[PDB]
Amino acid sequence: SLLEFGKMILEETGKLAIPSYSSYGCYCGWGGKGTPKDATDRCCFVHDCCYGNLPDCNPKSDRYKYKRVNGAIVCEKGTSCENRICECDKAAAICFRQNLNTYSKKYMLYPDFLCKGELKC
Ligand SMILES: O=c1ccc2ccccc2o1
Repeated sequence: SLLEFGKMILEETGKLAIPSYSSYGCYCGWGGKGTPKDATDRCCFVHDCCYGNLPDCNPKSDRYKYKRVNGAIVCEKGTSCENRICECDKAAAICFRQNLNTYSKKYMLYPDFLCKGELKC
């Protein structure tokens, strides 16, 4: 759920999901359309696509458990949906950590109309 995901984000990046990643670019927070604005926005695009592969699951509210072995995020086994949502989130968190050096504040509260172009998953 958005509860575990936000906790991963904070531990990885040191930033708070809201509002650091809830209104960033074209895909972080609104789901959305357009061409990802940067690496971090690409993390969100892929994350959205990951959730998109789980039609019969509920990522926002289904809670899962995860632990950290040597700092590494480890998804604990739960239901099938829980295992897969965790992996989707785990990947986004790492992706965010990997692109921290490039995170830009000019993309916060990005206006919707500036999100143009297309990109399928
Ligand atoms: O798209 C979202 C995702 C999570 C969330 C949590 C609190 C308030 C607003 C939110 O919007």
